[PDB]
Amino acid sequence: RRPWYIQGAASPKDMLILVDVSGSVSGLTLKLIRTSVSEMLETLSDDDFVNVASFNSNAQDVSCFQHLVQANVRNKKVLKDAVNNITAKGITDYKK
Amino acid sequence: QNPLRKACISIVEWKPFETIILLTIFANCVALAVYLPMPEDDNNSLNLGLEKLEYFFLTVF
Repeated sequence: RRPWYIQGAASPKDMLILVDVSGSVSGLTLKLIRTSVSEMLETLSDDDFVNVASFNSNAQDVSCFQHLVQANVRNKKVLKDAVNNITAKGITDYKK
Repeated sequence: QNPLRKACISIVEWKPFETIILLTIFANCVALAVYLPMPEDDNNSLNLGLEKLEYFFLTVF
């Protein structure tokens, strides 16, 4: 997980974490999804770009960004603080 | 009280009808055993295919 390893082990990325906030993920699945998205963001460096969508019968962004941002310490902090507020309710629609 | 102008159906009630109803109430009980309840208003395909098929059971009874 170290910066030097994750740097020398691949090329810069354009990640788009697509959380599922349907009703069925409510309970323990939602908690594990929050912790997982955070621990996944912690594997991004400053050359990689990231954004966290979220879909439940409607696909919306999870934060104030609406496009791929640079994944530095401040942007990752924004994304984590916005993911920790996710709630689960609705139907699922993978096409949206 | 009422005369025999309404009884267009009294003849059919004494047919082997209770079998058609005892095997219609069984499919309606099985259509409640396969219903899978999901948390917080979620739903899947089959649960939507059983809410329509409930009008077919609400009309026979």
